[PDB]
Amino acid sequence: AESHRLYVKGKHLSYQRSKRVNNPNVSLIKIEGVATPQDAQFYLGKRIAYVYRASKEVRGSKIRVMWGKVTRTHGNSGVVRATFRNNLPAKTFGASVRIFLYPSNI
Amino acid sequence: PHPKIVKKHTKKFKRHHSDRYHRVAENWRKQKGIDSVVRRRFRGNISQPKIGYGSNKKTKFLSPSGHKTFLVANVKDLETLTMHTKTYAAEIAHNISAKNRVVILARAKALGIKVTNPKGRLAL
Amino acid sequence: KWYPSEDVAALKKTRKAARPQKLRASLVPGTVLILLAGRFRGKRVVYLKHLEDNTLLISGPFKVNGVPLRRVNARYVIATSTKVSVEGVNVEKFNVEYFAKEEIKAERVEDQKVVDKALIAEIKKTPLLKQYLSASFSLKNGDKPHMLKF
Amino acid sequence: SDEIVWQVINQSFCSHRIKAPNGQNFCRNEYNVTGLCTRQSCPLANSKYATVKCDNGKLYLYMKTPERAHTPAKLWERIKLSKNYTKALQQIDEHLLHWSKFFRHKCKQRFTKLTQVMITERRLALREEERHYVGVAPKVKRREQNRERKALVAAKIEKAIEKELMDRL
RNA sequence: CGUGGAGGUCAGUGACGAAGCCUAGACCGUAAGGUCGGGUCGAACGGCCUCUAGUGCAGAUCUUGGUGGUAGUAGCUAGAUCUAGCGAAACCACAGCCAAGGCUUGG
RNA sequence: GGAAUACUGCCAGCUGGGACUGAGGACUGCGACGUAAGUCAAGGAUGCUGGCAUAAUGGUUAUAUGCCGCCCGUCUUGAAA
RNA sequence: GAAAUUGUUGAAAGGGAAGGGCAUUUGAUCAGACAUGGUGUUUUGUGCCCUCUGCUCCUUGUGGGUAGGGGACGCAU
Repeated sequence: AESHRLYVKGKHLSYQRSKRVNNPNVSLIKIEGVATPQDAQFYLGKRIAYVYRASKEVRGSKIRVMWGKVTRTHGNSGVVRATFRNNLPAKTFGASVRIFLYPSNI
Repeated sequence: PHPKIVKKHTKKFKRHHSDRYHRVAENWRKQKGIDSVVRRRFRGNISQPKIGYGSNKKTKFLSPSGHKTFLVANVKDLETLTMHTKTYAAEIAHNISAKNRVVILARAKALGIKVTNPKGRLAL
Repeated sequence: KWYPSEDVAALKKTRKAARPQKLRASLVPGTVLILLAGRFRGKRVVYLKHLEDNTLLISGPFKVNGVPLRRVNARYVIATSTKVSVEGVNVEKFNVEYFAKEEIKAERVEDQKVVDKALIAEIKKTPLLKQYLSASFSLKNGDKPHMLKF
Repeated sequence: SDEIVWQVINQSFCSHRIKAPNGQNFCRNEYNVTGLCTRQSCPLANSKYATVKCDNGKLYLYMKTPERAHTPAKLWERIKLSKNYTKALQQIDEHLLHWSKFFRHKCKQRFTKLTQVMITERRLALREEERHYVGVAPKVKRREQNRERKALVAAKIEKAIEKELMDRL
């Protein structure tokens, strides 16, 4: 096919933060097409994978990934807190985060 | 096996202003100045040592690989470990020569004890 | 057959029994499953048997889209609504052991053709449902899997 | 009496005791089970005791009692033990009879371990003839490096090459 | 916990390299501290149980030594203000682009 | 006249989705279902299956980016300077 | 042969600051088992096993130590 995308796309935004103290445990995620929390409830628990490049070829491929889940809803507009294993670099606020579809429970 | 080994705090504490001065060293010491920021614990300053960091009596003193450490000199000394090969692992005090290490090695594999620091002073 | 020789702690009685799996409502054999993960990702296969290790079994049928007989975990699969008829297909010929392992073992191929024929012949009873298992699946633009109905 | 000999060993020092970096302190006596000098394993304060020990032969169960307490040159009795792990264990819990559970429980273990040790040492006797360990003294190092450096320096190494090539021409 | 010496004890360790110092190596201690791996070095040294002190450093316009910034400066010997050569000190927590609240909010 | 619906409530009613933890380490206890033997969701988690030794992963480091933190000590504590 | 302090070579950032705290990122970089078995089952030699024959010391006991002639439980295969 032309389009093999199996994953909704999204934007990384912030770490969770107070007005001053951030808490870079849990990235906050914006999801494309979710405008509302009850839309979120579908996504909670899928596997987010942040994907980027490294010019030094590591495993035989220069494309690297961090994985992680999506835990709970955030705010009324449908931000969704995700926590990766190794926290997102904060180099990327507003970079495209991919939200796969599985675990699949419907 | 053993529980999962958790340090509670893995970063060595440094002495306030250690780096801005050499005449001050890196070994933690208290701040007795009643005005100081590190003593009164203002936000954003270094973290004191305090008891709550004390680790888990189960896994305390455990080296990562899961054994403990016990520090031996001659073979007659490691023979105390015939019993515990599952808890203690023994390593070879620095001043041992390269003559006797190889002995503690051979005999320490026969007993099946883990030596944390083989390869010290020994080529092939 | 020695004595424990260095004493350890005996376990306690673990009170957690092993109780059989409860599949979700939307899986009954013959659903068209879309895969999610694996080299076969995003394809469309047919759900036949629910094995005993808590995974499903799926066939392409390999004659069509390339997916052979395979064991596949329940959670990574999306369950469509479009049924078929499995009833004229044998089942029990294989289970966890048939997939235990240690190129191709000609037997495996044989079974492949066996289920192949009958099953495909069943599929030909529906229009286009032949192709619909050939083509891959993918989100298109604007697609909103929280609004979709599979 | 014995509890005193203990408490003396638990405040003053034994000739032998270790105090590993964690809180616990071994007992390096040749004769004891468990190798930790604590009330019930320290052979010096018991007066009734039994261990297992290799001779370079098989594994003699050594025993003592109160009665030879004053006659050390011969205090420890001794027994050999079979090559049947099964029969061994039966010999051990045989001789020990109403000796309390400690020594059957543990002595059995020391037997198991030393037997395994034997078996290993037997394997390792048969293995890896190759690549022995070796040390190199420090001044051996220093000497080698320098003398090498001078070796190269002495050979301008191209003059040889070219002159050999003019040769070949 | 650590430092100097002492009385025991490890039949402790040591020219096959003791101390010491370096370390973008490791582990242990919550921490004081500890223990190993490389590297340089050359002759003594350490752990446990106890004794005894001239025993623990950031400060003292601290003492003594070494160094700097100040600066090749202010300047003073050959050459025609220039050049060459020679060469200080006072002072030094740090560093000094704005404006209003007195770090913050703007430029 | 006759039902219904919202509102506040009740349930020792049913059921789906997600997260974080798995402390303890023979048995003893309280129990529930059992014809009984036994069973069990009852005094703290187990099973299955995947990846790995030119390992898996782990670290130190210099930088990066996000937010936070100004110069220490003494002395009148109060423009706390 | 330490530090302060300086030179060179390389790294890295910088143009308006250095330093610290929580967290990952990227680069470099280092470590990363003489693990190589276990439970059996069989074939076959040998001997501390079997059967003869002794000898010895003493805590004289449900003990050690040891020799020779042979034969088929530990060990090797």
